[PDB]
Amino acid sequence: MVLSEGEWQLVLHVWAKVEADVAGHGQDILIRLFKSHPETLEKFDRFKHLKTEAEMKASEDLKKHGVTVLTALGAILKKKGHHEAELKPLAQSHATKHKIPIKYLEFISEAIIHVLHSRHPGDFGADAQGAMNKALELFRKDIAAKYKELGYQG
Repeated sequence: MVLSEGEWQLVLHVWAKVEADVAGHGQDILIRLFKSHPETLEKFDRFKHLKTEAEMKASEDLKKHGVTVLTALGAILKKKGHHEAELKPLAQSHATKHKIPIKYLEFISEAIIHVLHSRHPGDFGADAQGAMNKALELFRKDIAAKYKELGYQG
């Protein structure tokens, strides 16, 4: 898995758009995730109370967590596939007591692609989508590598 420099620039260009409204993109992404995969809600102590889309839209926890997730992801994306010791740790929040399975990272990757296309169709066409798919694949591989190194089940 490798992105060209041109593909990394597509990823970073749309990420700048994300960064202009991180809370809105984070909300849209988690709502899409939980509507697509309502079974994933059970793994999250801070989200178990949220059943309906209305409840999700009004949740400060969900908005906060969206920002945390995108910020953690963004820091990885901006490394452009390179690995730095300082980013070795696995992000961890009080939202869940569990190590989240890798498959859920596949689920959220689908949601990210959907939401970016929804909000930014002009600048998120097939080329940018392919690039983001590759970047998110590398992201998931990185996380799986961390779980292996630390002894966590993914």
